[PDB]
Amino acid sequence: NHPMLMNLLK
Amino acid sequence: KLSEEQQHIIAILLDAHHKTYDPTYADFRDFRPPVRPLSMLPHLADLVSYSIQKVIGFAKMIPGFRDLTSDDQIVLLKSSAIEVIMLRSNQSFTMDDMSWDCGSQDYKYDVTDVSKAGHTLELIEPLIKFQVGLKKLNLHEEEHVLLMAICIVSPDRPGVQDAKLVEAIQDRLSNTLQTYIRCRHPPPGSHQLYAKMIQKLADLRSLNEEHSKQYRSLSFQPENSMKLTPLVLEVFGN
Ligand SMILES: [O]C(=O)[C]OC1=[C][C]=C(C2345B678B9%10%11B6%12%13B96%14B%109%15B%1172B932B437B%1285B%1363C%14%1527C2=[C][C]=C(C([O])(C(F)(F)F)C(F)(F)F)[C]=[C]2)[C]=[C]1
Repeated sequence: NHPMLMNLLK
Repeated sequence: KLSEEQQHIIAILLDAHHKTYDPTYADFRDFRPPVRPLSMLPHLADLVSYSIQKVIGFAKMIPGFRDLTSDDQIVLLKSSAIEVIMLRSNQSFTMDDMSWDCGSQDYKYDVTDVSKAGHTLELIEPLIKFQVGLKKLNLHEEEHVLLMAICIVSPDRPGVQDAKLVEAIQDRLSNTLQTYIRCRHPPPGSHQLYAKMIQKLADLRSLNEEHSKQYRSLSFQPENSMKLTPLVLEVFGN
């Protein structure tokens, strides 16, 4: 759903 | 009145802002170049996408933020992204000519540049009035970074699941801000400063609403959506 937001949040 | 925990929170937020806001604007050379329709859309879309990454870095350092679920962190950042970007850009806004001065003539943005990205006076007029009113507040940097954190962690964002936890994190930040104004901001600048700052958050919610309206009309044209970035499409919508 939001893979780029999740990567930046990790 | 300012406890050591409250002083701890201010120190972290000041450091987080300094690690995510480059006052030299060096990275602006990596963007697609500005051209002065919608000639400014490639450059300003690259600017917003760049700033989204900085807003994410700042949010990760807010005390309590990483106690939320990833679903709650995503919805808070999706909803607040454009508001925090407008708030952060007050650091580059200048009253001398009502523009965002980012180091050079190539990276000075006036109202006509924003309209050359697809936006209308419906947004640009309240936006400029927001920048002027915020400048008139003459915030301490301590208050500027607290407002950024309070804006991100708001329990009434759409899609929030653990609003009780979001509310608890915000309350700890709001009490830090109210106590900071009380003990460190002298009168007459102190007068109703907390209420004036929450009014700016209300101004940002309205600006968020108008931006989303104009974004959807913009991105509905495939030739326009072609000029955006993949992160902008993920955050603001496809
Ligand atoms: O912060 C600093 O001091 C220096 O860095 C920055 C970062 C951002 C700004 C800006 B300021 B005017 B206010 B508007 B323009 B400038 B740019 B954003 B802030 B909003 C902004 C903007 C552009 C493009 C879109 C757009 O809607 C469009 F489609 F491209 F038009 C999308 F990008 F969101 F999609 C939305 C908003 C200024 C300085």
